[PDB]
Amino acid sequence: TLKDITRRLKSIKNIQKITKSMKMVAAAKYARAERELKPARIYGLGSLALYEKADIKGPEDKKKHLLIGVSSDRGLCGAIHSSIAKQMKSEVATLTAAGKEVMLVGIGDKIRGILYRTHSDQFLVAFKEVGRKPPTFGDASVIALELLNSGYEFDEGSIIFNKFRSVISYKTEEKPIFSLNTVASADSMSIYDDIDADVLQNYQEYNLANIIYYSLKESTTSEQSARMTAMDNASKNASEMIDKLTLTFNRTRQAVITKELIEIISGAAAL
Amino acid sequence: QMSFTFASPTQVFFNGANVRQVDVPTLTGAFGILAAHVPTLQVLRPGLVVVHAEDGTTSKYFVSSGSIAVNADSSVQLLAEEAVTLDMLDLGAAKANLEKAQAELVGTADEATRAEIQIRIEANEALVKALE
Amino acid sequence: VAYWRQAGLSYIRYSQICAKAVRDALKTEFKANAEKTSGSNVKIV
Amino acid sequence: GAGSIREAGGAFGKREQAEEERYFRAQSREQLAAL
Amino acid sequence: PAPATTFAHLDATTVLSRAIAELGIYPAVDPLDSTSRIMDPNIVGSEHYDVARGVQKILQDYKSLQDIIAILGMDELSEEDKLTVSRARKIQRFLSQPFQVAEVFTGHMGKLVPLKETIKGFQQILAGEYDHLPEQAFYMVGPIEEAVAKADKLAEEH
Amino acid sequence: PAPATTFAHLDATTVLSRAIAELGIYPAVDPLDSTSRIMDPNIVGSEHYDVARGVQKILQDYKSLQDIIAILGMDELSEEDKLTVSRARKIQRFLSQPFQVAEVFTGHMGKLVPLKETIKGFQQILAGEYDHLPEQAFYMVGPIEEAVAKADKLA
Amino acid sequence: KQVAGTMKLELAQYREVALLSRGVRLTELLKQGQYSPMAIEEQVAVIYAGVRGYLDKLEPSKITKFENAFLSHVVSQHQALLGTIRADGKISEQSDAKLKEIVTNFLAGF
Amino acid sequence: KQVAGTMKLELAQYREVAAFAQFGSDLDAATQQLLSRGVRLTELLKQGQYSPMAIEEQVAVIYAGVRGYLDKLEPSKITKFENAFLSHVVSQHQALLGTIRADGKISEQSDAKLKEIVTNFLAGFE
Repeated sequence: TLKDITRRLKSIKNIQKITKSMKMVAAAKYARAERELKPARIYGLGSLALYEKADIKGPEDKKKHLLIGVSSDRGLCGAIHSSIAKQMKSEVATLTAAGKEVMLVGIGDKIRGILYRTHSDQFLVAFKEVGRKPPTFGDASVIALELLNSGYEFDEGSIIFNKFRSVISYKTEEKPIFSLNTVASADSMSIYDDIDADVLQNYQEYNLANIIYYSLKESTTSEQSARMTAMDNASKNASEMIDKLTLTFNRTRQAVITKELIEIISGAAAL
Repeated sequence: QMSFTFASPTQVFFNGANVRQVDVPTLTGAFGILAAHVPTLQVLRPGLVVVHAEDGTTSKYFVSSGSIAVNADSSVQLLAEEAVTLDMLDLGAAKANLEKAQAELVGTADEATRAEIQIRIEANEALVKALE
Repeated sequence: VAYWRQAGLSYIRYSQICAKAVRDALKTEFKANAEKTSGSNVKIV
Repeated sequence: GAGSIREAGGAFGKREQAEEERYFRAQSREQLAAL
Repeated sequence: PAPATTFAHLDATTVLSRAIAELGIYPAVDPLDSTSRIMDPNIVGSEHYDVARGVQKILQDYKSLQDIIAILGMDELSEEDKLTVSRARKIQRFLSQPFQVAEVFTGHMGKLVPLKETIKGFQQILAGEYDHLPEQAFYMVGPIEEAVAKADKLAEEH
Repeated sequence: PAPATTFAHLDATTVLSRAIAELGIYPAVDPLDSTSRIMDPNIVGSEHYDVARGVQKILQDYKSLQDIIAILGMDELSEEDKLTVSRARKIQRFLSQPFQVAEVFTGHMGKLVPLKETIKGFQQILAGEYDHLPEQAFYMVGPIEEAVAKADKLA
Repeated sequence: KQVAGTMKLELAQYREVALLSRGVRLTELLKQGQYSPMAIEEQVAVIYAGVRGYLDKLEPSKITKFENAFLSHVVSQHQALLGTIRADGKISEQSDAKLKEIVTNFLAGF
Repeated sequence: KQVAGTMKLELAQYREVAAFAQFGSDLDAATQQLLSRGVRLTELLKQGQYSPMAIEEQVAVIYAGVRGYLDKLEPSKITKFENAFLSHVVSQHQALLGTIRADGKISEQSDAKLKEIVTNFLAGFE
């Protein structure tokens, strides 16, 4: 029917316009995210230089684990939240199969929404309003407080984020999070002078905040790139459907004109 | 020999730079780091960070807190949550906020709230002492 | 062990208070951008 | 062609209506408890 | 050709839309398709004309925002866009009215709302005087007093 | 008018589709346009009836999702929606079959699948017993055992 | 009319967002076999059981079979309540409570 | 000609970038300025029924619109301005109106007089 085809044409044209505008907006936000990712990367990677020079190795036999997953509250990205959820589920499986008591944290509503139906006994806290405004160090500080002011004395942790490689490529990375007992009991830390348990506690708290900040600043850039490419693809597909439906519409309008002519001609020929 | 990385969550001041001495206000005292300084790791308190370049010139910053790591390869990593050059602060606001914090201390009766008031007091005291 | 740790605080809260105090003492030419750049927006569930 | 996505009644108009109804029923529950 | 030829023979055309009847709103009048020849500020007054034009403009803006809602969802609009959508939904509900001849269909009782009561109600919903009341209080009521009363009863029970 | 008038004279209709034929699925039967009057539990058995109705349900759900899948890509669906899409695609493949009259221009030997083996294979696909096999393993096979053999031959 | 006004309202509200579990319950309750026309009293009993909450404790998949069993029970040991609904045309609060307790017991036993 | 060439170019650019509205706050300064100038000019083309304007008053209004003396103003206010300003220029500036109408063009003296009138009115506008 001509009216159905016209309805569908108008609908898909609106969809194409909206996805094009969203691609432009994601490009504008990704520019700023990739600009802010340089000093944030220097900061967050200098925060980890100690554990790479002292070669902290974590415990092999400890019991409790804390698994953080970094995502946002916004969709239309692609395989961002799904990658985080797949890694989190795989790691929870591989840890619980080793007897380790695992507790989950989800930064961003999408990861909690994905994992809350199957992994909800193994859950500690989640965080909301991640993605609208760019992440700040205040966000990492708040997450680190509510991870510290929670009473869950973990033995080891991991944080699963989307490390940004390029405009097209991001890779789901995982970083370790050590406890006071892991960095205090290490034999490679005997060369660090003027150290007691209190300074190590303060240092581990600050480094938790730092690794959360670094993960947020990588994930925001990865997600803005993914959303830009996803909206680009959506606009491409909408244009394809628009072309096919325009062909169908022209066909149908020609057929309708011919049918009306034939009706008029057959009415006139019967007189 | 000293490779010094000084950074804030949003700004990099030094990145592998070759400085010759850095003065830092650690929570267990102030100290000056030169090349081959003994490895240490500390957390900072509010105060001035004076970086000495190989050519005698010094750069003063004010850091609010954060961490400092001197490693065995003479690589120093200073990471401040809020690092600010001294020309961005004013003395009057530091003094006014110090007065307000002292008043709220003499008023408060809790223990953890009083701890927070004391932290703000000592931060503003460091600000006042550092500005002039 | 500092006085605030005896009172139960953490270094994250210590840092927060100290950074907020350093921000409050900024001359207003930098203050707005400083409080925007470092302000927290995440909420807990 | 304003409002033509919802007007076509496709798979995108149904999800638009579902989104509006979800959001505004949540907001109505939030506004009724505070009254 | 028959309705299109009838259109030019009228002075105030009221167009009933099936899409509005499917929303549960009755009467199913299309606010963006009905036209009167006395909708003139030199005939009905500037307040009535301004309220009518503001209602039509907010409904057209709602139509435009529904596409962005369809693609993005309702949780991504500027707070003024959410305010526009909320007021537009409230104006849609409040345009509906229970009829005396529909008591068998609706169940509700009929209402006969004066002109100035209508103008005042819509002027207040446009100004924002009921952004705290839920949208379902304006549905199938008379004047705005009934809307406030229904909101009160809803808050009490729910 | 001619096929529309013929529709009323038939007890069973097999409606072939060009769109399905361009997907490589042969025979090109449209599974949501073909009907029969003995598709009745009291005639074909409750097992047959349930398998057929479940297959048609999952294909209709896939068709409903097709629009969002086309524009917003595969990643903007839920988990149950992705599971429905995967099972529906496996069922689409498994509905195809090599004919013996088509051996000449396809090389694949024809398959004559008994009714019970068909019901069993589709019951198993609907259950999820093959959610781990790729969808290309169900394309142009006979019974479901040939599907698992082709799956083991791909990997 | 008593049961169906509420059922129509809830089915509309479910179509608006397709609560949701009650809506799915009512949808799967509207399904019917072929050549099996139910009596109006049994229809009223089923729609009552579905609209009063006695079906949200069950998964949508099993609803159908419950109905069958339910009907069986009601047409085996409760011909009195069905005859009452049939003669009076309406349900009385007494018979409301009767069918209430019947369906509660059956759901407990189901 | 002088005013409408610029107005047409600016409205064409606004139509090019109009789809980006309702997101324009998250786009570069050029797009936001195109959107703003376009909304101002669009509010300038509204008119009331049975009230046709003289060509010189249209020229004055379009001059105010395209030269940038409305960017700082709010959209919902534009109409009001366009009304008040008009009354103003009809009472206390009939000489410049007569000059523009008799010469058919905005001379450089007339351009400076228009600029002065509009900037002073906008300085004293609410």
